Amino acid sequence: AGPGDVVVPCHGEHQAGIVTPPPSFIALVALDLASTSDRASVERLLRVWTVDIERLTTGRPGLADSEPELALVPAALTVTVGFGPGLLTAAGLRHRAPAWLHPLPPFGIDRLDPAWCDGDVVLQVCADDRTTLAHAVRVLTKEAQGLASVRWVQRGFRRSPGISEPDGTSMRNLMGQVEGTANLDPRTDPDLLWHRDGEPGWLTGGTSMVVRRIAMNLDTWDELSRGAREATIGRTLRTGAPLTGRAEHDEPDLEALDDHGRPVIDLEAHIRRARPTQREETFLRRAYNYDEAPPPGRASDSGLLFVTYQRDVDAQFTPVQRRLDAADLLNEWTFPVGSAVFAVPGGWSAGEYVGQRLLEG
Amino acid sequence: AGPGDVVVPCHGEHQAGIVTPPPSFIALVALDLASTSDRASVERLLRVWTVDIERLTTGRPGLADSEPELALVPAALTVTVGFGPGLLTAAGLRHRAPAWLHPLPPFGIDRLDPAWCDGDVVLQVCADDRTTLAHAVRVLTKEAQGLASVRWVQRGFRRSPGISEPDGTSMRNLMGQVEGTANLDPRTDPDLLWHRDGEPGWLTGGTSMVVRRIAMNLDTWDELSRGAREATIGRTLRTGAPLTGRAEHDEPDLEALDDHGRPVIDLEAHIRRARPTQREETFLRRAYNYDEAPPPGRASDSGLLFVTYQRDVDAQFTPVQRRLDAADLLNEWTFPVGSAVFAVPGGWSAGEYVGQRLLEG
Ligand code: HEM
Ligand code: HEM
Repeated sequence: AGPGDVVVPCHGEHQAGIVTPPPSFIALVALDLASTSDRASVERLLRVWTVDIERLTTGRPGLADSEPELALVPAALTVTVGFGPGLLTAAGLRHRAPAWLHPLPPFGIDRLDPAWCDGDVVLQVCADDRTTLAHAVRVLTKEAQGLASVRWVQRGFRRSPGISEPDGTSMRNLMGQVEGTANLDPRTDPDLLWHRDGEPGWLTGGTSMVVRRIAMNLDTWDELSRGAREATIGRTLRTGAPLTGRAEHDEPDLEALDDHGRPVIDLEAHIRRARPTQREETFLRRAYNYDEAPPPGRASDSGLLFVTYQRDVDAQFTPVQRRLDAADLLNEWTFPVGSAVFAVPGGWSAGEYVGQRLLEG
Repeated sequence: AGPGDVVVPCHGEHQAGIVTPPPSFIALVALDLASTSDRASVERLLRVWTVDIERLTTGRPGLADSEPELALVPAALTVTVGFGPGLLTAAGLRHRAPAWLHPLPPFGIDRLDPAWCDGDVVLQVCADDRTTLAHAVRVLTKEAQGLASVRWVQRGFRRSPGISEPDGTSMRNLMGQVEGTANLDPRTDPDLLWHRDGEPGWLTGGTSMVVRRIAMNLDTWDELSRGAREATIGRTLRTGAPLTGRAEHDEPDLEALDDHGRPVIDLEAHIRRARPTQREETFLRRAYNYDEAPPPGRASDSGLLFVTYQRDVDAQFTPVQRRLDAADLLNEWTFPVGSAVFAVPGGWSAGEYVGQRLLEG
């Protein structure tokens, strides 16, 4: 009857937690395989995780679960499994690596901290309840004991269940902006998200995942007028409308000039520079806010858990990231501190296990 | 109407966020005053914070608030202000310090990390939404820039709004236990929470606040059977009933023996050792779960944000803490890593400011 009772099916053509409507909370858990790891280790790990995913997501305790009462409220729990290149190396499956399974190239804007970078495998754990999420993470982490150890955990949030943004907007970030308006529609453009026919065959129903941890300099952001902040993005903070429109969902008019013949939306405005240049230069953004205990001598450690899904990182994401590196006003108040690329297996049915089509050989 | 629309009044005989039903999220922000601080600094700080509290809690932007749209959803926001000894020192008011305003005495069980200890002032910021909380914390922190800097921030959680525990229980902690059953009732025993007539006069309507950051060794806790975990506390994990009863709210029978003449609830069981020995040896527990990104070698960094409120720390809390130090089975799987004591001013009305009765002189 309430948001705690919601079960999201973990079985299908695709893994859940990608086109699944984003719930309130996320923990991205990157793990590194043990030095002893081989194909058999990786297989066992994926198989024990499959059991725990099928149980936890239906509000049943996991296999390595000593706190069953912490499992009984599923709260729309999803776990999405992604493989880093090191997993394929350790399994002896380099020959099955897609061309795009590698770190993003370096960019001038990068301030990458290796402790927020890479990972042999990732669990994107999402739920509408923080206790449910804490439990799921504890169970999945324990299950991997001796097979993989935690490399990093990035925690993020949106509004709570039953709490919609001011004026029913998509998501508010900690810069105070509306985020998610002009996203990839996987109902119209499924071929730009989902791997179908191509090589390698094990990625059928699967995708690629990018995680950029992008810090917001809120201290310098505070030095900008409202007008300068809106010019930076090309959309208003109140409604989330383009500078040229009245409502959130109005099409930005990138041809529109002011009385002096200057573009209304700046030549270096985020949404101009980030816009698709070709059909394929788009991706499913599925971002979350992060807000940490601040470091010595600062008020805040806030930013964006920028998670994107696309068929091919190199063809779809990287050309956009490369265009923003070259020019984007937003780069003056944001900086990437973490980068990770993962291959996401397709879904599975009762009796299968996640990544099975890969570990066949 | 939804949980986002809820306004908790910040005006009354007492500060809100103490007897206010606990909402989903908490951030305790400890700040340290600058060395150059004086009575005028402290007064200004409390006055600018009073404005921000009155605004943010009613879903209006703060004074130093450049992200107003992040303020529009109050989500039951409360801010509770506590003063550490250093605030009274800095204001030239040591002579107004109650006898109990000092760090707790040291205990054998203490593993206190100075970075989680003390603070000249604390903001307990509570809300049913994490974006609302992140915003409030950002506004209050910015407002103190040049008067006080952040010392630590402890973040915690319960279940999300509209999400109740399995079988309508009080709160589940990350040991999987029911927490909050045998708490101080301030409706029956208000004199054990609230300072009324006594010296010092400025604490009328006020209280004392203890924050213990208590780490859970979940790795060693996992080595215990269900029976051993229940024996440790003296209550069952499923229902939260005493070992001697059937339901959560049954009175524990501490005289009850098994067929072998052993006490049914262990002599060193948490709820036996923690029970009041005298009427005054009780306090309002208002605890939250903490779950951090784990340190390099470990699966989890989980524990309890143990926040308590009482008229007098020395008379009420410390004798209980001292009895648990002497013997408690739970001490084998928990350890305190942070300790802070604060004096909590009484409430205020439209046109007053928090702590005004102190800064009079
Ligand atoms: C802190 C970092 C960032 C912030 C605060 C941010 C914020 C925003 C905002 C406010 C919008 C407009 C609303 C929307 O359509 O979602 C937007 C759009 C977009 N952003 Fe970002 N963004 C950030 C980083 C990135 C990065 C690194 C990329 C890299 C590819 C990216 C790609 C996009 C794209 C493609 C759009 C849609 C543009 C359109 O077609 O109108 N963003 N972002
Ligand atoms: C991680 C640390 C701790 C855990 C997991 C924990 C857990 C619990 C649990 C499960 C209960 C039984 C349910 C209830 O009545 O609340 C309880 C009761 C209690 N705890 Fe703790 N506790 C911890 C630390 C402390 C500390 C440091 C104190 C310090 C004074 C304390 C004081 C109490 C009191 C007074 C009760 C009620 C006892 C009664 O009258 O039946 N606890 N705690």
